[PDB]
Amino acid sequence: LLEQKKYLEDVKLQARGQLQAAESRYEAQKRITQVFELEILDLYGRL
Amino acid sequence: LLEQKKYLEDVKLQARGQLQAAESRYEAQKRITQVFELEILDLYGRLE
Amino acid sequence: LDEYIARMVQMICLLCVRTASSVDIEVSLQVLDAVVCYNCLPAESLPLFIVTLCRTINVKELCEPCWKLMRNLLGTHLGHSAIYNMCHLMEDRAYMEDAPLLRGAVFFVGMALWGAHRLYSLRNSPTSVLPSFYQAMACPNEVVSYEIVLSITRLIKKWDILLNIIERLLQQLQTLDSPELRTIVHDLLTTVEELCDQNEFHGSQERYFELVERCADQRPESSLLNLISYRAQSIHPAKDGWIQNLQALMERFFRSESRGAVRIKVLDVLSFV
Amino acid sequence: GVEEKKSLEILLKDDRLDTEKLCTFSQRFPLPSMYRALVWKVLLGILPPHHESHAKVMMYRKEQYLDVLHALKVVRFVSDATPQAEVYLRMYQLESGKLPRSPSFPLEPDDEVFLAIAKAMEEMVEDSVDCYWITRRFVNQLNTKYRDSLPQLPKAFEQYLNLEDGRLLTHLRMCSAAPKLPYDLWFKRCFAGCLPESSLQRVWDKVVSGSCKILVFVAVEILLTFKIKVMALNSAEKITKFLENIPQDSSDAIVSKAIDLWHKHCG
Repeated sequence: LLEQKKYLEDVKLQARGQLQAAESRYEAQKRITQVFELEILDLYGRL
Repeated sequence: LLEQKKYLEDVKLQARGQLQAAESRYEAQKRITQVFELEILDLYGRLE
Repeated sequence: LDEYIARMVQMICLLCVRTASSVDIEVSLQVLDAVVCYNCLPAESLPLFIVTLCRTINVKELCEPCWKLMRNLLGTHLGHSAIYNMCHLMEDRAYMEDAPLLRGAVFFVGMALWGAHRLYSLRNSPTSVLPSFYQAMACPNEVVSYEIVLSITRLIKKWDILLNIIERLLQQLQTLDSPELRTIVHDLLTTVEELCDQNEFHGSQERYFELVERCADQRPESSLLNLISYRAQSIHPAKDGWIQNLQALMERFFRSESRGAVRIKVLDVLSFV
Repeated sequence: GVEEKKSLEILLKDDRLDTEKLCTFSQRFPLPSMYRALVWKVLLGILPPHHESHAKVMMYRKEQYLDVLHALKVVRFVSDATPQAEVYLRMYQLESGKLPRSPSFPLEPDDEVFLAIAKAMEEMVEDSVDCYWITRRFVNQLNTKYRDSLPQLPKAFEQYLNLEDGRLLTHLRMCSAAPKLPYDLWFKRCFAGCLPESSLQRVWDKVVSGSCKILVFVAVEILLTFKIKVMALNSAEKITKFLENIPQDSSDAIVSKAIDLWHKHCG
């Protein structure tokens, strides 16, 4: 039972980290997305 | 013991749900990036 | 007109290339075609016009052996413009029945792929050009998908997750087209494609769709060691519960299975669990 | 049914928001309109069984909504001079990766069905963010969950109105109007626009909670409620036009009868 309680704490911690990793991935993706949007406006700078 | 088991199960469900929630944002962002580069090359053709 | 030097004190050149177009559809198979592409050659030695026609007429030629002539023409043609690819992909409608056309077009476009970049100068933008290929695969034909698989395999010899997901859908439609036009070549290219995917897997930056593709291609056509890595990654999740997943795999690989080796494998996996 | 409303709110009181309890609640009782949208969000997976988490889900929803709208603005696929159903079309086609190239491209049946649902959905729920999640998930469970029964719906409708009224079925066979009855608007588009929206989500309660063939019964209850107009006609054109120019009087009674109809054939 004590081992099971320790396992529950470990799984909760693992769930927290995976979420943050995915979110950071989304952030990185957002940086290329914003950079891509900018270059679009730059080439709009032609007309 | 059984009680702790069911506690674990519910917590797992909750976590996975709220995770795939943001995974939707992930998918959507990738789609936005895709169509972006598409129109990027499109106007590249339209450029000269 | 082979006497012609690149000087243009004239204007009707657009009409003469219209004529070259009208006539090249039926010419000699090895000489007068050479002459008409030869007269097309100095066109790039001059400013030009709307030449979507030049696309649709310099495309149904790559089949017959003239590779180097068309290659030179189109390579040096890719200057002063890039919109070539745009109309190329605009040629992905009402054309599902134009195997040679799409064949030549996409094979030439493969220049934009990792195989050989004789231009090396234009905006790469491969993720953009990809789904056009998924479209072009709207009709199942051997040689077109053949050049497609050859071009994509060359490209993948190397990042952009979107690149991946798209070509994932590409090979998905591929495996969808396999059970019908069961040639005895694309089986190879496909399975060896899975293999080389499993090799650059270490730096693939890809997703796990790959593994589930094996589940779709679970037909023993796929190699055995493929299945080994497969079951490994597929049990990798099962750690505390999700028993239904475990037993589903068990069915797929203990009841429905022939090669006893992987049976031993799944069995010892269960034992470990 | 105010006691039913209190049983609903006590089903919603626990931070463990089961769906099958709500599923039974729906299958036996139409829902309070004010709380309809809400349960649909949890009915349609938009919200987990734990309300306290819905806070973050809302942020994810508002974000994937602002993002797609801003993108469509950037590419100029959508113009601010468009409707609510039409503005969502760019987001769907995009989210589904099948966004076309020409903003003036012709449309496809799914587009019109999706466009109709969005117009009906907008009337059903004032919140645009809630409507996008609802229409998405609804069209989804249509094309991926209940598409198993959607093609073979007219034959089932004939079978089910058959043993309850063969008179309005026998004449149809003579009429040569059977193979041309387009229940799509009432089955695929699910009454979106023809019947009054403000009084339509009653059946859509069980629908979003998982009632597929129930529209069949509602179709039955459009041949019972308007038997004379269909009978006063024969040719498939007059029949289908009357089905189009159906009055907007008593959709209430139609759905109330279809309740007992769906109870009679199914349970």
